[PDB]
Amino acid sequence: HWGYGKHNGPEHWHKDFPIAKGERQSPVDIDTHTAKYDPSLKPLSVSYDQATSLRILNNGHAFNVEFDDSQDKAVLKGGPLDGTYRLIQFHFHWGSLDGQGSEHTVDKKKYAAELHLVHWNTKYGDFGKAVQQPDGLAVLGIFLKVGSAKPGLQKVVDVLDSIKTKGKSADFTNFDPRGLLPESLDYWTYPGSLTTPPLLECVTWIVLKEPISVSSEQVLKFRKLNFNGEGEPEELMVDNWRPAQPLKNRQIKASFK
Ligand SMILES: Cc1c(F)c(F)c(S(N)(=O)=O)c(F)c1F
Ligand SMILES: Cc1c(F)c(F)c(S(N)(=O)=O)c(F)c1F
Ligand SMILES: OC[C@H]1O[C@@H](O)[C@H](O)[C@@H](O)[C@@H]1O
Ligand SMILES: OC[C@H]1O[C@H](O)[C@H](O)[C@@H](O)[C@@H]1O
Ligand SMILES: [Zn+2]
Repeated sequence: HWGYGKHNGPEHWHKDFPIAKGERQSPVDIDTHTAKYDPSLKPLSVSYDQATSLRILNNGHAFNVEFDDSQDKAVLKGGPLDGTYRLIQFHFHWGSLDGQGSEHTVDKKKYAAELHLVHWNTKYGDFGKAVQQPDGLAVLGIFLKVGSAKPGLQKVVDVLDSIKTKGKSADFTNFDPRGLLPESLDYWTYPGSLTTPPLLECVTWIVLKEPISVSSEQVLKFRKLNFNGEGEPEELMVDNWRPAQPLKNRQIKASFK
């Protein structure tokens, strides 16, 4: 199966997922000087007050915190979005060292990690139908830099020892994803894709400008996870990021003047 190593990583994915070389791939470098303020963007609304987290899963690529998306409990609206997008899961991408790990870059600068809150457009009824649509998904991306600890991340950090290997899961109820946001909702937006196989071109990306700060100890615990299953030789789960892809016929728009 696909992964992030030399023999199954991003440079190999196109052989089984030809859209990897498509017209709308993610991530991209965000050139902050070329990005243009867009007055047509509406105010962004992140409404997570009623979110219901359920479970945390090591899927052999990253870990996903899953939400009850059987109703509009936690939604993203506004900004570039037409309609309501329901939160289904979040996960991260991170590096083996603090100088890399993010998928998007900002004027080519790589952050230590990147958080993705994944939402699907409710007009399509289920995530599976949504990923057959050009506007099926919205991913809210948040950069992580290493500095002071992020208190709202610590519950995630502390459960990782129980999901060390691929296929392990644990209860993860009553987690509030609002604690993972920065203060400002200033953002850049562009049309793109999943950054993992199957690389489907369904995503409106909304990437926040303000990083969150996490401590070195927090990110070091991400790096103790394993790509491998239980019993198998240890392969540390690090560098699970795809590099920036060609911008092609796209423009990045900014929410801020
Ligand atoms: C043995 C092997 C590969 F060489 C490979 F390139 C990929 S791919 N294109 O998905 O990255 C695989 F899934 C795989 F199992
Ligand atoms: C199922 C799934 C992923 F595994 C994933 F990694 C992403 S990503 N990195 O583009 O945020 C998604 F949007 C997504 F829907
Ligand atoms: O033709 C002018 C238009 O060009 C487009 O590429 C830009 O996105 C618009 O902001 C601009 O008004
Ligand atoms: O909120 C996520 C999780 O945080 C801590 O692990 C709590 O002990 C647990 O009860 C909860 O599910
Ligand atoms: Zn992701």
